[PDB]
Amino acid sequence: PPPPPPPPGMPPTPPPPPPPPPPPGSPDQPSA
Repeated sequence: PPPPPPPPGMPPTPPPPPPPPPPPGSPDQPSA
């Protein structure tokens, strides 16, 4: 009888957020 057929085959197989903007300027010294 003829041989047996082969066995199919094998099965082939984010960036970080930016830094927050710096705080506003400083307050001026009082009057006189």
